[PDB]
Amino acid sequence: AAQTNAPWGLARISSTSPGTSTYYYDESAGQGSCVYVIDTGIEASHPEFEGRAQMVKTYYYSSRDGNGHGTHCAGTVGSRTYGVAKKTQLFGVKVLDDNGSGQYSTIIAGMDFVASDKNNRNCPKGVVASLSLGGGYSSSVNSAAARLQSSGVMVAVAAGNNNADARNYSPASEPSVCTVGASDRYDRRSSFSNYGSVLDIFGPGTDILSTWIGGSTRSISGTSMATPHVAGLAAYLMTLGKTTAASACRYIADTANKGDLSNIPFGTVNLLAYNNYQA
Ligand SMILES: [Ca+2]
Ligand SMILES: [Ca+2]
Repeated sequence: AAQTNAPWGLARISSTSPGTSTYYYDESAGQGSCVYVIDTGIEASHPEFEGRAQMVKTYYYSSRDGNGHGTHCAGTVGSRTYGVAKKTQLFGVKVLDDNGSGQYSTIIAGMDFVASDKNNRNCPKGVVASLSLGGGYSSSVNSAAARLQSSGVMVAVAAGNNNADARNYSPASEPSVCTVGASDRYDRRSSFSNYGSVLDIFGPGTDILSTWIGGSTRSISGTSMATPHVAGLAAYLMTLGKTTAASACRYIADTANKGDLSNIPFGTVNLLAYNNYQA
């Protein structure tokens, strides 16, 4: 399949080179996979989700995404137009309030929730969790992300937007999950992207067009935007049977575009998520 005039990030993950416009992807499109978007919620009624999104848990008064961030991330995972895995099932877990903030205890509870809830869902091709959030280092947050990964979920987490070593941020610093840095359309590390040895992979994160609340769309930037590219890619690859939740991060790193990025500090991987699609 080929989506013409795709958002640059989708084109980028299906190209060895920057600057293309078509997103090439296998038509399976993550069908049969599930991605939990642990964030401010998902506006599941957005037409771009095609009924494939649903809220499954909120830690606030409403399950509504009153912010947009979660909806945006979910759209990069799996919306029709803006998504990597256009046929995946999206499950929203609202751990962040409508200002985009959440207490670590709530974020931890949301991860534990996904680890259990997935056992109630039909996800024959596997389960991914996309965590476009983070704060300062917390062993308990890291442990929750590790538990979620151990439970059989492909956990992708944002490296953070501090232009600093992700070692000091969580869940970015949890080694066992897939810690995602951000790149821009010119294959530069995004100016805000964290870096460091704990990063596993980069994905498109600067000027990412996706869904927004109110049935809208907008372009925003962050490692929060790169993370769902990787989560979606994992779902897509898991549906193709190329990898499993436990190995998807390594598989994505092994199959990434290598050395394409600039402004990567020594000791940080120079790996950009790539679907290796061949028509
Ligand atoms: Ca290249
Ligand atoms: Ca890792």
